[PDB]
Amino acid sequence: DVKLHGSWVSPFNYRVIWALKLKGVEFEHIVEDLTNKSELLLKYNPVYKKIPVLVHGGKPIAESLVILEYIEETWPENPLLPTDPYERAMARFWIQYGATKTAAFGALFRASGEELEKAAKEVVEVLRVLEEQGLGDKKFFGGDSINLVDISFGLFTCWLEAIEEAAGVKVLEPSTLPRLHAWAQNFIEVPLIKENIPDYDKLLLHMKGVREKMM
Amino acid sequence: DVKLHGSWVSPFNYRVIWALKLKGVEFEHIVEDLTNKSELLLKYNPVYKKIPVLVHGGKPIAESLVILEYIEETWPENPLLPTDPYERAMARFWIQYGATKTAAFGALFRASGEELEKAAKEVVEVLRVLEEQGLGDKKFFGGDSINLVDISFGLFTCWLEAIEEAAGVKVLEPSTLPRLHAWAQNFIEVPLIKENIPDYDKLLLHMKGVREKMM
Ligand SMILES: [NH3+][C@@H](CCC(=O)N[C@@H](CSCC(=O)c1ccc(-c2ccccc2)cc1)C(=O)NCC(=O)O)C(=O)O
Ligand SMILES: [NH3+][C@@H](CCC(=O)N[C@@H](CSCC(=O)c1ccc(-c2ccccc2)cc1)C(=O)NCC(=O)O)C(=O)O
Repeated sequence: DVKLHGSWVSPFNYRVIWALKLKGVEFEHIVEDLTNKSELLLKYNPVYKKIPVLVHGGKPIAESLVILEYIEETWPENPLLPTDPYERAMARFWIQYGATKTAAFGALFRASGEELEKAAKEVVEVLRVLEEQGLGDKKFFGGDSINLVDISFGLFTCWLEAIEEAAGVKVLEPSTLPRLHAWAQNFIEVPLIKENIPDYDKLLLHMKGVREKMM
Repeated sequence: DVKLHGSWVSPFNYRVIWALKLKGVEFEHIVEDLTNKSELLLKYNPVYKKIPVLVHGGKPIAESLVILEYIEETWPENPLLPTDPYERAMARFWIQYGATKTAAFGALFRASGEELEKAAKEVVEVLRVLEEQGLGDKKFFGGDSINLVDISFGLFTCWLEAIEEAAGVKVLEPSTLPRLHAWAQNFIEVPLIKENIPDYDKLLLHMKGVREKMM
């Protein structure tokens, strides 16, 4: 009844896996080879031709953020968004902030030496705004347990760690971002996340290859 | 109780005016001078320092798309989104598509001659995807009346007309985009929109100035 066209390394696909597992929704995972996209992927997502794509009752939903809100509305038990409209607006605001700022991380795989240090400091400032104004003193973006905002920021955990190792730069460190670094550790320790993350060695190999391609 | 920090020309501010007027919500409009931003604007929107900003009960909500969803959740009567989760996901999908593709219009105020023709054809293709896959044969993106998707695309009416005149290029024409061109005319004729749009001559003057700045 539920199919997920995805991948073993995409952080965007993992957002959907986490949301489905938090809802207890059974699904079939269909791994796509992006160098030879299936006929179903091209039919289901003609606008972007990207994964993930959720297919529910044969109807497709593309774009991880759109999929996450569809899951929250379709399986409302175990809520992943607050009930209060102002708190829901703040959650959407921070999700949107992450979506817009994800592009700033691209420079980490394009710049060298004294230019790469500049890109890293700019990414630290993006994360500092998120830490100070978004997370604050809460354990998670969702308070005492993870919500759609934590899920949307999950790419800043093992994927960002792999990016830092591939590029030879440090961004999310405890001295510079104490609360965000503690959050990243707490997020990765949540059993649902711990049991559903790519193997670090395989993820690092993938990131080194993406960096090689972008020079 | 409701304040809107805005402007007389911003299409993003007009999205919020339309949503508030469709809900029958009384509000005070506070026009911001972006060359000398008020202390309230900087306090209410420290992340982006942009308008619009809605202030409801003294609590601020920045980003037009976030504001629109807050208005829909706070004043649920006269709904501006469908009830079905799949239809709601499609609405969010197209709103997101417009938000990402709005950047492609920037090239219309940066390119010249045989390069500007290329930027215009790329923008026509963005609109053709929206027309074929989003609007289809419906009168409005919301069916028989306007919804948040029509509101999000309202910038493709008089603002885009002004951009076409300022740059000397044609993008949204009836021969090339028959259904989208009919939609744009129908949208502008909705009494709520007709009574709440900037004066075209003033909007054109503003667009000519933005183009002069971007060369
Ligand atoms: N907006 C879409 C994006 C999906 C997408 O790009 N899908 C790719 C495959 S996944 C991309 C990925 O491997 C990747 C990995 C890590 C990051 C990352 C991590 C941390 C910090 C910053 C960046 C970002 C992206 C695709 O189908 N591609 C189609 C094709 O290329 O043919 C969504 O939200 O679903
Ligand atoms: N993501 C924000 C954007 C808001 C924004 O950019 N605000 C500007 C003022 S408005 C921008 C505008 O005048 C404008 C006009 C027309 C278009 C347009 C029209 C049609 C087709 C394509 C593009 C796009 C933008 C600001 O505060 N600026 C802060 C500052 O510059 O100091 C939102 O959705 O609220």
